[PDB]
Amino acid sequence: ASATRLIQGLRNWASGRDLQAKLQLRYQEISKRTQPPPKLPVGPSHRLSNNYYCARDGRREAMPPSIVMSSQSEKKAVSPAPPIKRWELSQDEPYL
Amino acid sequence: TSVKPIFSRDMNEAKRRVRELYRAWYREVPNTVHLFQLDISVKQGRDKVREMFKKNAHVTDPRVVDLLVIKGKMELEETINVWKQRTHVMRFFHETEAPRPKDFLSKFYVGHDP
Amino acid sequence: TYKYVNLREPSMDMKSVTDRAAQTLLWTELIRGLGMTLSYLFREPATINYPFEKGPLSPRFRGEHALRRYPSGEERCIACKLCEAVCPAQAITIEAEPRADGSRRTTRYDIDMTKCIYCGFCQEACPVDAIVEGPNFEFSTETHEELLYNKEKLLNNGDKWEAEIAANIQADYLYR
Amino acid sequence: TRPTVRPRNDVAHKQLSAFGEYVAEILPKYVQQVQVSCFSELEICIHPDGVIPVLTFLRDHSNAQFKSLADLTAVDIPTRQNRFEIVYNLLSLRFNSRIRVKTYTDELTPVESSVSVYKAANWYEREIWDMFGVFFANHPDLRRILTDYGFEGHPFRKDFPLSGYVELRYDDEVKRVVAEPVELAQEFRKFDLNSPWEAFPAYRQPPE
Amino acid sequence: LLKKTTGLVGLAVCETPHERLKILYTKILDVLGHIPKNAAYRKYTEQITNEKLSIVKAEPDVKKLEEQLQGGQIEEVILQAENELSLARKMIQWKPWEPLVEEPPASQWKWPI
Amino acid sequence: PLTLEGIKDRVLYVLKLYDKIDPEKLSVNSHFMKDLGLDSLDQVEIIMAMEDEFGFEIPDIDAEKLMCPQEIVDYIADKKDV
Ligand code: SF4
Ligand code: SF4
Repeated sequence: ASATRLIQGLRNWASGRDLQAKLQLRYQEISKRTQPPPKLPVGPSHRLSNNYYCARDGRREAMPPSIVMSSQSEKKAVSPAPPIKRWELSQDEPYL
Repeated sequence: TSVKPIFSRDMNEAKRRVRELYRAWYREVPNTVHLFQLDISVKQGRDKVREMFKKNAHVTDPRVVDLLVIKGKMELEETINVWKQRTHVMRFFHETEAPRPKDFLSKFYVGHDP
Repeated sequence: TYKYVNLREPSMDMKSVTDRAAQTLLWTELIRGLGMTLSYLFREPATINYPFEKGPLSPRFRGEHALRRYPSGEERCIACKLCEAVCPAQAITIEAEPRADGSRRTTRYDIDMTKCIYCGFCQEACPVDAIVEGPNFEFSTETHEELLYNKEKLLNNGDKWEAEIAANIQADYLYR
Repeated sequence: TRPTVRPRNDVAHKQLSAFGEYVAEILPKYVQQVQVSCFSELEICIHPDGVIPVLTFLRDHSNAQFKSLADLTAVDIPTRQNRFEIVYNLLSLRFNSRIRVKTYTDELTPVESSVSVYKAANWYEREIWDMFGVFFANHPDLRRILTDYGFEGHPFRKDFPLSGYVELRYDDEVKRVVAEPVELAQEFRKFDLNSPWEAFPAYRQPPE
Repeated sequence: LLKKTTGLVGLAVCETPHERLKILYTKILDVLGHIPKNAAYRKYTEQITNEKLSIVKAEPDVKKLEEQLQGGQIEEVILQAENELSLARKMIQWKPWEPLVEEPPASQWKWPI
Repeated sequence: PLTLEGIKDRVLYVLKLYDKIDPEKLSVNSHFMKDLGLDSLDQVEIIMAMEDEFGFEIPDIDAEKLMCPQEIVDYIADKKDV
């Protein structure tokens, strides 16, 4: 940002853009290196009442894997999932 | 006690494969000595091959000797092509390490190892 | 939700095909690349003057290890062995015994700086903020055994870098 | 159980259970167990001799179309006689699904190679050999892929120590990189971290 | 409509998909005629092949035939029909409708140990 | 490969260059295992010594029956015209 206007015009002509609007070198627009102290929020389980751990324990709700078949009519054939949907072309820039 | 064989139905085909592997290694050894510029002789390399073959000569299960012949073939192909260096060929010849004690008295003198 | 890169049908009329022929007969895009490089010549380079200038760093930076003290002279570590239990590279070796006044203090605190991956688990597992990763990074040695810090070296590092480590902890500890 | 507990996917569980019953009904010659985990993952544990047909079925049936081989793994459990558990992970792009096929072998029984079904396995199971010693019959090119050329033993077996039996150093007398028995300056400190109190009552095994 | 490309590399565009799909489905049914009826594989793939043949027979168009067959383009549908034919031949060769060949050990699929 | 005595003295010669066999007890009808005291691999390298000197290949299922110089010279006589 210390370049002369002639050098700026030469750079803008040879590059093809206006380089002065978008400079890669940082300047005074960046944030300060020192910041005011924050006050972080607390989670949803930071409560004094109706906060029993047995009603919100995720690890203890994990069951062993259910066995479908084990060796100790006219039902329809199935699939692992319904077939996937065809992707739609982008309306933003389809490159076509 | 019925098991799936790997290559050989009995001990005869396994011994045949052992014979082919030993023949191939015995043919290979002079080429290994000349190509790698080793400081050993052909007699030393062939004696080393015989040493490994006699060391690994107390088995009686066809699958085990089949897998041993397979691994020996893999080492033979790693030696046929230049994939091993001089160091990998000389791994079989333990020259740098001191010779370990064998009798009771020297092992008693050097430490607590039985 | 998808786009077709390189599915363009070029025009076959005389104007566009003459433009293409002029492009491959007069080297238009090569001149474009030359102009890009020439424009990039006249920009100010981003090269800093090391060691007279240093790169920007945050107070969370993990550099050389140090052992802190209380603001009375008493060392903070009470030999709880959490850092050596949480160290993923097993770089920390701790041996402890009660001293003459009966306090729980260490007698050996070694950090193998050639094993340590500089991950900061020790400074976040310490319940008293004894061990910290300081801001120093220009501490390369000439011998391997110089990178084997004992308790005395870490205490010297703490006494050397306390005036910066305390400020970094003061600026950072509200996020922890 | 709203904020901190992972939500369940019941429709995926039902669909995976139905497809597991479908596969176990189509191929009763080879499959032995079909299970669905609590996070909706389908595991089909089959006999090893059907490792070639079953995968081919999953590669070619119009209702499966598991065209992608995501992974191939071996798991070493020494407490079983068939200590090696071989795991195939398959991905179906048409139906947007994943399946797992598990077989069992010991050290000496060979495995039919699945190169003719999935080409990627041509490296994958080869790595298994280099880490486990599981021989794959009818493989095109089976050899080591990760260990050193003169390496003896299979490292990922659970009876193989963390540090090996040899280590390398440069010797100036022979002017060569040589291997010597391993002598660590610091022993690896083994930590007994298992708490003596039972954590999960749902996975409690019956006594003897 | 004379579609220019299928968008998939190495997968050429088929000029006539209807006759090709009918030929493949009839060949699949002819091959499945050799499997015993009580095998569940024959029943299931016969049902889905009959459904797909009915859709491909009652449809003159191509684009909405693709959009209602739910198999992407028609060329990958033809490819899947050929794959199903090859699978049916291999299924005839293997005969997997027979009972289980071997029970596993007592604690083969027990986790954790 | 001309006369049987020629093949006999060539076989005896290649036996003479072999080092682990004593020259004393070696004869035409000396057995390799139970008389001369050799292992299987010794017979193997004897067989490929024959292969090297005669210049023709011997397969293993033929070479397992050549257990003394007599069947060796008979085997060279059989596979050639002589
Ligand atoms: S930073 Fe990580 S690796 Fe280094 S000593 Fe601390 S816990 Fe260990
Ligand atoms: S975690 Fe802190 S108090 Fe505990 S032993 Fe380590 S440095 Fe000392």
